[PDB]
Amino acid sequence: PLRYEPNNRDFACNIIDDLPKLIRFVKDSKRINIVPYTQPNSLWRGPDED
Amino acid sequence: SLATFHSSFNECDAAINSFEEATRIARENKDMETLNLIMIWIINFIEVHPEYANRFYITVEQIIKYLKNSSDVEDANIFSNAYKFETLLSMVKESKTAEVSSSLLKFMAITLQNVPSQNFDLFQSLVSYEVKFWKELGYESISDVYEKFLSKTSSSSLRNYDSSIINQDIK
Repeated sequence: PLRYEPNNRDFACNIIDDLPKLIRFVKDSKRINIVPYTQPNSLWRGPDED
Repeated sequence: SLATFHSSFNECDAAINSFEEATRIARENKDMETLNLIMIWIINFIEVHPEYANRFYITVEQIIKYLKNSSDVEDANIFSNAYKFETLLSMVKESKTAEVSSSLLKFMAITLQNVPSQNFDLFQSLVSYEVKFWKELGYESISDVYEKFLSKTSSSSLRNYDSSIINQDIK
């Protein structure tokens, strides 16, 4: 587990968070639907609810 | 249009009095569709000359709230216009970068959804904002790609005719 506590000497701000997250195009039998993007390995790496 | 001609010669104040009387005549006709044409012309004039935002009888924020919920049909290009004006105000207001990107996303998605070739004016304005937006972030690599699409000497209506020559001279 990484612990990146906020430090004044670290000005390396992040912009990927500000930019909106991507989406995915998956088509089922009925129609083409749009779902939020998840990394192929994010299901077992996602932030756990528990 | 005479007000537009007045704005082309940088008269500015003389155009305001001429435009003001345009609103009164529109009410007498009692037709809704022409007011949107009037309202769109409002902020286009303020966008070129932001120093006159106080002189108008309607603040710029009032228009954005009206056009966003204007209708769901028979607008086509109104919403494409509506969201870009919010983006300029948000950029000027130095709002949070999360909101500016989201607002610009709204304008980029609606412009490219329909034909961008026919609406050459807004497509150029998209490029001008996006180059300016990303240049402000400090990423010239992204700005360069969009810069090759900004058209030169094309300029826009109601803003002089030698503005393109002057702008090229500044650089």
